[PDB]
Amino acid sequence: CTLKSFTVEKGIYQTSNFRVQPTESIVRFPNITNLCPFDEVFNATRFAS
Amino acid sequence: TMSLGAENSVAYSNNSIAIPTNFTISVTTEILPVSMTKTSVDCTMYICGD
Ligand SMILES: *[C@@H]1O[C@H](CO)[C@@H](O[C@@H]2O[C@H](CO)[C@@H](O)[C@H](O)[C@H]2NC(C)=O)[C@H](O)[C@H]1NC(C)=O
Ligand SMILES: *[C@@H]1O[C@H](CO)[C@@H](O)[C@H](O)[C@H]1NC(C)=O
Repeated sequence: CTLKSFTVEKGIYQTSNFRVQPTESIVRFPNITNLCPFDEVFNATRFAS
Repeated sequence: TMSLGAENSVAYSNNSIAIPTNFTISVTTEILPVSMTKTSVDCTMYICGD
C-alpha cells in the first residue's frame, strides 16, 4: 500500500508507526457540587443601565 | 584595520638562488565532515498527534 505496487523489491521500507491505544477513559473533576445561581441573573425582574 | 600578513620582500636577482639545506617533517590536521544525523519524521503524528 505504501509503495503503490503489488511487487515489492528487496529492501527495508518505512511504512507506519506502532502505537498502543488507550484502554479506558478517566474524567477527573472537583468533588465539590453546588447548585449554580443562574436564576439570580437571568430571572431578575430589573436590570441595570 | 586587519593585517593581511607579515611583510616579506623576496631578495630576487637574476643570478641568485636559495637552496634548502635542511627540512622539517610537518604533520597537519584536516577535519572533514562525512555524515549527518539521520532523522525520520512521522508527518501525521507531528502535525496531528492522535
Ligand atoms: C637539521 O634540522 C634538525 C632539526 O629539525 C637538526 O637536529 C637538531 O640538531 C641540534 C644540534 O645538533 C640538536 O640540539 C637538536 O636536538 C636536533 N633536533 C632533532 C629533532 O633532532 C639538525 O642538526 C639539522 N641539520 C643540519 C645539517 O642543519
Ligand atoms: C422566575 O420568576 C418568576 C416570577 O417573575 C417565577 O414565577 C418563576 O418561578 C421563576 N423561575 C425560576 C426558575 O426561579
